[PDB]
Amino acid sequence: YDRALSIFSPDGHIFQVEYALEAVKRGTCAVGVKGKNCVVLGCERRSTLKLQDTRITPSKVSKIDSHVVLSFSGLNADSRILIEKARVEAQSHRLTLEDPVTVEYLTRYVAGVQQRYTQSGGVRPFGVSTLIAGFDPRDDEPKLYQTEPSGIYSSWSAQTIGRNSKTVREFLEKNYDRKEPPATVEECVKLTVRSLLEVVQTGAKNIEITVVKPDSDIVALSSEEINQYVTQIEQE
Amino acid sequence: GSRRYDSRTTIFSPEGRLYQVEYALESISHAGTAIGIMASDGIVLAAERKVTSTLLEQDTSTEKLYKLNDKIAVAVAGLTADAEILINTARIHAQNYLKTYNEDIPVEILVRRLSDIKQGYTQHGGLRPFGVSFIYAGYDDRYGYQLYTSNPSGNYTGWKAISVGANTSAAQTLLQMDYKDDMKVDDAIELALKTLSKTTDSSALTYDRLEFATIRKGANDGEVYQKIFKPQEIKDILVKTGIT
Amino acid sequence: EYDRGVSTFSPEGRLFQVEYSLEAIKLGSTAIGIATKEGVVLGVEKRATSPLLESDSIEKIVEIDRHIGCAMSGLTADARSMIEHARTAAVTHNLYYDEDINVESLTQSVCDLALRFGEGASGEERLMSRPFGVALLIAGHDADDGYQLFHAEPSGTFYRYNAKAIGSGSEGAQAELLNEWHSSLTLKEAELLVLKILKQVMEEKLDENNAQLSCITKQDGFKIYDNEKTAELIKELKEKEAAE
Amino acid sequence: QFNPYGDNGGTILGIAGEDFAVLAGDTRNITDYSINSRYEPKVFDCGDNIVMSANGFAADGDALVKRFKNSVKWYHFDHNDKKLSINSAARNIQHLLYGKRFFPYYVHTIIAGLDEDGKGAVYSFDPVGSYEREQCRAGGAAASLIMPFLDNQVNFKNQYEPGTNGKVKKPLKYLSVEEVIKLVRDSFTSATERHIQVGDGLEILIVTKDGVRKEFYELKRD
Amino acid sequence: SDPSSINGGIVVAMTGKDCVAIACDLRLGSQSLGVSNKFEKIFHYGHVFLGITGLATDVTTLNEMFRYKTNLYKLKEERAIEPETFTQLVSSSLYERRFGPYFVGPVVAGINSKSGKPFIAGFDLIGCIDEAKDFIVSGTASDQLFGMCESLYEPNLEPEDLFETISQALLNAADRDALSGWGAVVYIIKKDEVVKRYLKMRQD
Amino acid sequence: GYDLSNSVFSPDGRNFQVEYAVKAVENGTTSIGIKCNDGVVFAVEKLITSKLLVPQKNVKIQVVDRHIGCVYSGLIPDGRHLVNRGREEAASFKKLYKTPIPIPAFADRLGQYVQAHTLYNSVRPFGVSTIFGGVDKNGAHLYMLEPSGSYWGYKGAATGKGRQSAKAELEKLVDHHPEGLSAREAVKQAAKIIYLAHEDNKEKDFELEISWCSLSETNGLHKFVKGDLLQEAIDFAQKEIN
Amino acid sequence: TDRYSFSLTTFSPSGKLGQIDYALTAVKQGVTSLGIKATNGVVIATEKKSSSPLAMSETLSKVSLLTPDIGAVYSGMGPDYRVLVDKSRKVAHTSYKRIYGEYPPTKLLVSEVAKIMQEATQSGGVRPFGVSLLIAGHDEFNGFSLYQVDPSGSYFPWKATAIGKGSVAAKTFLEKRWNDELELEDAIHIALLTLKESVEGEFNGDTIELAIIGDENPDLLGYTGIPTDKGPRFRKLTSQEINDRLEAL
Amino acid sequence: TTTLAFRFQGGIIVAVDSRATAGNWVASQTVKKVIEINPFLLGTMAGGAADCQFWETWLGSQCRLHELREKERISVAAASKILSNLVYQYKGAGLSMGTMICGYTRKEGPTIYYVDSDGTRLKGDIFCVGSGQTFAYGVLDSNYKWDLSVEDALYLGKRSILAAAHRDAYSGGSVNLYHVTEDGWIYHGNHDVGELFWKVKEEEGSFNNVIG
Amino acid sequence: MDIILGIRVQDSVILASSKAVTRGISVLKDSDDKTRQLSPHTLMSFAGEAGDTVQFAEYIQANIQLYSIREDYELSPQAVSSFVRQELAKSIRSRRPYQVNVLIGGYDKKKNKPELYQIDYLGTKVELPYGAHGYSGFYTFSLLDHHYRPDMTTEEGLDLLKLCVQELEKRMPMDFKGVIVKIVDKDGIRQVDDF
Repeated sequence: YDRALSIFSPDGHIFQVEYALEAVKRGTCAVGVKGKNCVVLGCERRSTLKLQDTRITPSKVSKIDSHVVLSFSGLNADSRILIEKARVEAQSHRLTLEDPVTVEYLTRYVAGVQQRYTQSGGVRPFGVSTLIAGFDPRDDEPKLYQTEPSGIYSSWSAQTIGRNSKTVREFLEKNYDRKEPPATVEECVKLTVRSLLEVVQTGAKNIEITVVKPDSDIVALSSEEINQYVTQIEQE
Repeated sequence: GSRRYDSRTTIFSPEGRLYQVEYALESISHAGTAIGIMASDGIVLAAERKVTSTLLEQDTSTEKLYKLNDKIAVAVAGLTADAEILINTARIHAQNYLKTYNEDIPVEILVRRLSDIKQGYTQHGGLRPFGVSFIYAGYDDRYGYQLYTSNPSGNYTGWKAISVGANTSAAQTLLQMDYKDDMKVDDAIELALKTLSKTTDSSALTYDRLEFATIRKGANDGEVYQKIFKPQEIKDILVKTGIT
Repeated sequence: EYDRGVSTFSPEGRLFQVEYSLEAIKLGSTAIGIATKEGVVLGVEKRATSPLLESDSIEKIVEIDRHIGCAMSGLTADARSMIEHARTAAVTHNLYYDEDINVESLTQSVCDLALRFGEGASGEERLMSRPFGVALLIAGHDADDGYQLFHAEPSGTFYRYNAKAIGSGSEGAQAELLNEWHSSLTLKEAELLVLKILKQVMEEKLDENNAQLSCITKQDGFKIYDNEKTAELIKELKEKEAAE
Repeated sequence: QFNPYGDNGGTILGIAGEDFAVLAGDTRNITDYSINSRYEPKVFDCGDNIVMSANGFAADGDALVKRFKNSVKWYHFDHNDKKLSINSAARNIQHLLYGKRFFPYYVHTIIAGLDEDGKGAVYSFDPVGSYEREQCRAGGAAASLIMPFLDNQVNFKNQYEPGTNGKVKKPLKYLSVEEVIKLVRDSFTSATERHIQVGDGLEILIVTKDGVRKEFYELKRD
Repeated sequence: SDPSSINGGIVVAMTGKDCVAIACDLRLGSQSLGVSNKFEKIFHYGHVFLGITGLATDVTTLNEMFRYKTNLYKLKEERAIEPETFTQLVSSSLYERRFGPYFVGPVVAGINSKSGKPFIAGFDLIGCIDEAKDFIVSGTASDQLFGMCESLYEPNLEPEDLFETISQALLNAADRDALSGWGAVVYIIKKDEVVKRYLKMRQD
Repeated sequence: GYDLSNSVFSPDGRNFQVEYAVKAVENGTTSIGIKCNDGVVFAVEKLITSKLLVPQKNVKIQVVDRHIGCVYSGLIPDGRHLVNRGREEAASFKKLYKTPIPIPAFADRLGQYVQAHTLYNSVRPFGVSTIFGGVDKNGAHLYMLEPSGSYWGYKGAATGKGRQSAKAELEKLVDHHPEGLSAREAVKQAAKIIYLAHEDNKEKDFELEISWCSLSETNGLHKFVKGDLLQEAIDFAQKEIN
Repeated sequence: TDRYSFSLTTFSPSGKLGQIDYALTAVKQGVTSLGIKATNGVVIATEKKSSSPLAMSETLSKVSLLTPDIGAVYSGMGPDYRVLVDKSRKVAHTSYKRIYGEYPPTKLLVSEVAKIMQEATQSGGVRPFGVSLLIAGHDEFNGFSLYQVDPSGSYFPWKATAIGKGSVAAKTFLEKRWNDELELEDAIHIALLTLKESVEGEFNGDTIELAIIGDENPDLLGYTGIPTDKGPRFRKLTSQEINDRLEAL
Repeated sequence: TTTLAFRFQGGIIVAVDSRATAGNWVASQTVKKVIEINPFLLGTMAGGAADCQFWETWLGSQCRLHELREKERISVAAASKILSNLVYQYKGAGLSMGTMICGYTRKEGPTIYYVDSDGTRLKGDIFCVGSGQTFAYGVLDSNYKWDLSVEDALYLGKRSILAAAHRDAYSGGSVNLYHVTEDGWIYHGNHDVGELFWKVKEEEGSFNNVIG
Repeated sequence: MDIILGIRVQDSVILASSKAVTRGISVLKDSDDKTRQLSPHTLMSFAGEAGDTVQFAEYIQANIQLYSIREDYELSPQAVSSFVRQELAKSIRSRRPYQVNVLIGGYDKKKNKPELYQIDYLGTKVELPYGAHGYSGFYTFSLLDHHYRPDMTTEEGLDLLKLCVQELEKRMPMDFKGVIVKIVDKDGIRQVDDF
């Protein structure tokens, strides 16, 4: 095979990238908030339908390291390819360089797959837009990045990707200071929940929160834990 | 012309959605109902064949239920032909994991693997995806019984009860009103059959058009024993539920 | 049409996709560049859009090596491929010769990567279907011709320039260069010149969290100026607008 | 059974100056006790003030020169008429050597010229790769007859100022091109007498930035 | 040394009438050193029993190799595999590595379930079908076993005449060999029940 | 329809694209080949489109092995590429069998290659007709190879714009000589029928090139005609048409 | 280049794969063929037709041997059956007679041939063979079995079936004529009778090709002296033998 | 041949000889065995002359490549394990390797690693590798202290090479001293072994088996 | 051959490895760990043929961790030893044989029972209640078989390990310069400062 699928557009664009970004619109919604001591990635699960087990359904934030997590927006099929690939890079980086992955290394890696499939004829880039966050070893500094199916990456202090990310981002502008992230763990988790309470709703059955704190601490907070923060937001 | 005759079917549409993946879901609504219900003592898989004739031999027919390994079987809804290739890739992969780790493959990994193959067809080669939907009954000791559906895009969704194929919506409303979280395999066997009786594809539901299989933890010592019933053992349960 | 092929000529006499590449530079955040014989300065815009962007870790300034700097403007999906290749090329030269690579030779190598459109033209391996969409301002100092500034196209063509501005606001920048470039500029007078032309094609308040300056100097190497220095230079420009 | 290596003898001597360099070598080619050729210099000018001699097993040594002079061409073509350094020359030869290091060469290679400081520079290579800067280095079969004597007259090794009795060493000298020509001629004439792979002719190459000179002197036929 | 006779291990098998029996020692060592007394060489797929002697890693790699193949067969035909089809399979898989050969001796012992006929076969290192209807022995003290089983046996033993002869034949060979013995296990294989019986043997 | 490639095929039993490529040969220079008793005399019109050109320095005549002349018409690069391929083939034969390749054998190998590109869509059909022949131990031969990949033995052949003019005269030449004629005399006749075939090319002026492989003069080796011999042929033809 | 590696099969927008619908049309332009499974044999039958009356039909084979106890018969295109039967023979030998050293089970073989079809709907430069095959056989593990192979690349076991352009007529005829217990002799009489209504040619044994996978024959095995080994279950009936059975209807 | 390196508080002293031989005969008296991998890393030449130099030049290529990509200077742990895997490949193809990579940084301190041709990566505060490593060890480790002055450390480096030159046939030439600090390596010149010997004999009172 | 002893007790596994490094005829280091965590509840110690051991331990560490992180579950000691056995079996066929002898001691949480394995460089996994490799193992096996009772405690097994090391010092002519001792228990992987 070599029959081109990436064809140059008369906008100075590539047809497959514009479509990938439409796919991220259809996708799920991942939100990222960096505190002064935490990163929080909360995501939308699709499980509105009744009689659906939630023990065995793949999680929308998958841990690639012990303090670097990978979350996604877009198609549910294509996201898994970057996740399995990121884990191989993690074990390769520990073999040949020693020391856990940094967020930055993985941000470049995930872009190199999208970028490689954008330029070549025979492969289309994945319709998956990602947030890579976490800590780097011997640093209590939270790192928050976004890569997109172009193969371009940019830093953020807080971010949102996926459906009606415009609406949520506008709410997060006023309740977030670049100079002053949330200095509390609690207020950071409450901030991500409020952003999710615009689009996601459904109580807490489509709301997830993973909090990552330094010292290799990834914690997953269920529907039950998340309710606790919701009521505090309602009173507020 | 080696690009004049290519149409590009590994491309997204302006929506972000693959043409061939959308069409595949249609062609799988052609194939008959297939049901998975997860009790707690097992998993019931029950499928009604999509062809029947009276000179057709249905007593040896395998066209829905296939064993990938001794704890994992699938129901097929789509083309038999398309599914077969994946079924034998599955057998190789499950046994490969047993060969190297001396441990049976968890349900998660196998499901993820077949999904990657489906995505791989749209990712490259200009190949069409095999339009298959599987309902996986699987056991592992880490999550107990696990129930899954995979779709021809290559994605998997956990379930408690689920249906694919013909009359997918109807079947699902019946499961929602009748399901308990404390159901036995017995309760789930009766629920599966009664649901197939309202989503039947002739006017009568018959034992010889049913494949029925369970995976039961009743089998001693903690083992899971898959039993694929004979149509003459499916007949027995058809009299239990009083269709007959 | 003629963009459905990879090498297919159009009545034009030249490639159509390549034109689209030139019209992908006009989607980039302006990169401006002034070369003098006292060192060469590269500035760049970043483009804030939110108080939720971290911009002092984002830059379009890149180090290819100690003695060569680069600024990129256009599609930056494409620029990642080219910058990694520039980084290898420099290191290969220093592997093979234990010597500094010329700015002209380094640029010429990156133009060879830029010509890799086609999937069946010549003998050399094609790793793309189309052209890139990004232009470069590779500045540097070599000990042969001194300070150098090259502008490299995604075409696979390069020119030596004394001053060049690429990006969205390139034409409005280039008008200011014709009247404001002269041979008796200094390093610091050049540095203020960058910000002057950048301020017009800036769509926001010109400040130090959406502009980045960098020099390449013989004796200091490649130094990326910190936002403190950028903030100072910006303020002194407003004092020379308080002279008019 | 086939052994694809042999020996063709010969001898070289490269001396780094202070604004000159001299690379000299014999024009005798042998295989054991047979004289192959009376006249056939192995000391080649390669152009641009670099001289290279790859001495020992001739077939390998020739190959190295062919490819190196090809690299001179590709340096001007692909680096845009950049003038070749001695430095740059050295590393490039090392790649041609380490490449067939598992199918080893068997030459001792020396280059000489001026570096861009405007002084002489000599680098000498072992037969698989690696080189280091030296002042004087010999190579070839008669190398160890020529070496200690050149060190005594150039670096003043194990010489002391008269009547200090090994307390004040006779400092390093100032060399001139003329002086060194005398030392080369003296040493090779001794070598012809006390070694058999040396003789028939001597060709001394002088490198400056004023040009490269080839000067021939005869040796004995024995 | 020879990588077949570096860890030893021995398997005896005899036919009876309406029965077969296979037995092995539990001794598995590396060279002179005894490593384990907790290692069984008898495996079974359906009503076929596989004993395997020779080089240790090839014992265990071939054990899982034949498991890979018989799973495929079983799921496909939805029936137990027969001793005769298993022989053919063993012969072909050993011949796959002709160069860089396997260094084992597999032993096939079962009862044909479509006639009730006891059935045994042996294989060698490159693997060839070795039919007999008296005994098949393989390993390093196979040589010893060939004399011992010949001497004791008289055609078509009873299941328990079978157990008395087969118990002896192994123990005397197995303590007459350095890399065999260290315990023993005997399967007496009938059409309907398999009894597994350990033998008290002298620790050697 | 039915020209979009060459794995299209029409209900007419024709391939259209390949017939179209014969029209490129019709736009070429005139070239002739006369099969003689003891050899072949080729001649080709070389146009003088400007006095800027350098005469008898741009050959359309490339030798293959040592005894097979090849001269063509149509698209000049495509025919030079065809002859490059066949020079590799000639060498392989000489390698394996330690003898120069025969004329029927050389034809077969070229024919498969040109035949292959009218089946694949990955490689473009030819647009050349080549006239090639020579003397080996099996006699003199003359072959004309279509871009469709057809050849035959010939007593006379032509291709180019002036193939009409050449062919008519070869009929009369076969009526002059009902077995054929000497190679020596055919030097004068190759010129003669090029000069008549320049009446569709008398808008221009031309340079006459003649090449031959003949047993009786060159000892069955392929050489060029030129010098006093060429000028005798030119004088012959000049007088005939006046 | 040669960028054909994209599939020539594609989903249709109302579901269903367009290419195999087209191939299924090619089955209904072909001859008629049928299989009746008895309890003590199988009979398979097809009609012979020729491109010229000067063509011999005594050298024309549309029933082919895959293995000794297992036969095949086609409906559809001649060319498409001709290569594909060779591939059916090939995969029985590479993967079960070089690994399991014996002739494959009927169930097993039918599955393998559907894999071959399945990769002729995948990738460019291929398109599915436009035939349906009946693979009648006997194995020693699943008994007699009668199969129908689809150009889909799916299979189904049957008790009696038909394929070809006159298939619908033939199976409705067979609907009344099939019983739980059958004789092979009665099976033959039904087979020729059913095919009389679907053949527009002669109905002589010259033009009706008949083959049974009935009881095995150890005198066609080619050796004797191992009782244990069994001979071909297949037996093609020559033209005179088929005429005797026409009088016995 | 003798190359050694030792940690202390000040960083790492790298000290090496300069005699290299070819056969019984002494090819050179001015062959540097230190390969400056970059401004913050030193490597020592031991094992094959060819292999060691080539691969430590290539390591510095890969060092620059890490530094540009991450924007931060390479980990020394990372450098050693890059070189190791590659030699392990040419394990069973015959390469000869022994280097000590020496570095000092801000996130692990001074660290020495020993890379082998078999592909070893050893941590240690001391290594002596070469043909005269046994005479280097003796005197070095008797006078070793983790608490050590930088001045004293340079004299101990000298003295270990000087011992090796005395006893070993292939060792000697000259001494090159480097003090790797956090800020990178500083070069402290070349000191001739031949003049060092008689000075130290007078100064310390050592080498009293030698006539004088 | 570097010291590598295993002793399975009835609530943990106790592994021990040699600190000495010997390449050539010279000791280069006399305090260096020769053990690496594979999983948070499985440990592998390694000894064998210089430099093969180092590389392949970091290789296996990477492989098992790839699966363990992907699925978020840690593999049983039984499974881990089988995987290692697979690579070793393959590696002797391969171009360069790998000489790596490893004791993989782990606490099975699945069955909630300690397990200890001895894997030779041939690739044969065997469960034992104690193990060893190298020549040193020759002297300790008789001690271990003397003093092992099936109801062991962690401290009795530490005390027995001290005996094995004292006997080793007498009968082996090689210095191993003490051992590192590690416990793989249900509470993690810990070190003890007893030797």
